[PDB]
Amino acid sequence: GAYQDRDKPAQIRFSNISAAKAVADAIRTSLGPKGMDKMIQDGKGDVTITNDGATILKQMQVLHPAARMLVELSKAQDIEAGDGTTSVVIIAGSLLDSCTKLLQKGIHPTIISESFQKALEKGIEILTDMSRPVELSDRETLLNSATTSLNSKVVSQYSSLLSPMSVNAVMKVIDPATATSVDLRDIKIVKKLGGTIDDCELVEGLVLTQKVSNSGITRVEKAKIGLIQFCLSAPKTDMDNQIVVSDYAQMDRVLREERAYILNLVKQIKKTGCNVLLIQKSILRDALSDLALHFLNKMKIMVIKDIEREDIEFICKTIGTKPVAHIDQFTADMLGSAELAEEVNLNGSGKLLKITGCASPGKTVTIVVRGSNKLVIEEAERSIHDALCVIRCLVKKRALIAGGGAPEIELALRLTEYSRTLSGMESYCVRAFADAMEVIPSTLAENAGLNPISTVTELRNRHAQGEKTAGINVRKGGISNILEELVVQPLLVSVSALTLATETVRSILKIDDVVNTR
Amino acid sequence: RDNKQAGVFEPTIVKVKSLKFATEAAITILRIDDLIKLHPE
Repeated sequence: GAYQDRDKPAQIRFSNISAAKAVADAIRTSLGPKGMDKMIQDGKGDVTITNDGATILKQMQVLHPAARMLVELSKAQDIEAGDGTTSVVIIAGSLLDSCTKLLQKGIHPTIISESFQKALEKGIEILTDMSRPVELSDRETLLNSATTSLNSKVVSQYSSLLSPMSVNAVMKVIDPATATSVDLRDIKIVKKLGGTIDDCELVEGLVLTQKVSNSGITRVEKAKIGLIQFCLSAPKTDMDNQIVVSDYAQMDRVLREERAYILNLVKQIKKTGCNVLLIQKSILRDALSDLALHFLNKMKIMVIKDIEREDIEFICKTIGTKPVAHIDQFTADMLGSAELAEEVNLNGSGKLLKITGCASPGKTVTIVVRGSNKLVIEEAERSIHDALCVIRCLVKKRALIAGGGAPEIELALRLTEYSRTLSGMESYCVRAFADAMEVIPSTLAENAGLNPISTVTELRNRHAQGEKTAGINVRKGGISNILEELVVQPLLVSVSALTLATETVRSILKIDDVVNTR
Repeated sequence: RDNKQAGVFEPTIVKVKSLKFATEAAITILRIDDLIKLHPE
């Protein structure tokens, strides 16, 4: 028969597989309702806590390229789903392990990839079959999906309050009819140190981390809001200009007249009836002058400096107020109005801005995050963002799956019988594929402190007539109908996980050697 | 003794916020199970 001359490709394949498997097992701990988070200390000197896999891998400075592809995989999954990043990477690891098995099992990798394609086709068909269509309008199912995703990170601490938080926010930002993929960047996240995570709050309005600049005005009622871009200072042209002084009345004419100019500015501003001022950055040139601040405070106008240009679109969306960039266009027509706006006082003296209640309800919304540790706050915001992501995923496909590994064991069973039906070495491939999917429930049991093999085997035996409703339960410490324990995740999550993992494993199999470069 | 008679009093918010923050700290640190070190650039 044909002879294989070289062995460098096989060895390098093996090296990559071992690296991937090691990374998978390193992530393996952090997973599921019993998940345990990790901490990474930056070489810079930064410290982070995390349970989500994607952040873990981004904090990884991985050397071996294969795991860098894995990190990239996790990044893609997160930018798609939000959790299951753990799940998808662990599937990747198990797949490559079975790939090893198949490599000393002498089968050429290309056939492995094609068989894997057949396997993922069967799996996607099965997964689509098993789901439960669910309308977006049913709050309680949304809430269940939330608390399903949440009770895997640290914020399970206040899961009970955080879940309605997220679901209400998303409902307020979506269009409940078009079933589009409503953007997450319309949701504002605020990392404010201090306080308690319990004290996390929703603001149906606008919140700015900046601080006031008026000394005397703190709270304003029935305030009318206006956002202005052109600077309030001595007029400085785009092109170079300069006042020349050569004569007598020039001095006082100048001084009096920049005063008069600023006076005209502020006087028109008031004549519009506004009482709350918003000014963006103008680092290129003069910002709001001090003298104009004096006038405004004299006229009792709420004022704010240093509005970031990236925030302007969000602000105008939220409070419903198009900006104004020249004096004339500033008119009572465009002045937005809000029910209340003022500066709250938290952090002892760390002060924050709230604008609650707006007659022009912007579709956007913001989140205030509280808690003691800086790191725990960052982890909490990560988890909340993941919750919003998973809700959006559910919006993408109005399909629901009970979580708790039950889809995965369902997949293993159906794929195993499919492999038994289908002949050829691809049968061996698919059997390996099912044994690969077998891992997630094993990890769930392990982090649950239960006998993994016995539990997995018994759960398959149950599932032989115990369809996806049944699965591994944490709270009872055994196997039950998970759906009635209300632990469900959207179809898109595991679907994307499987698809991405399959493509990456095929691509990895294509690899044979690594060449150091310049 | 009786601190109420003795006048030994503390404000409630002290102990309340104290216990709450202590609980949060315990939750944060206890969930740890691995550090990964990076020698600097």
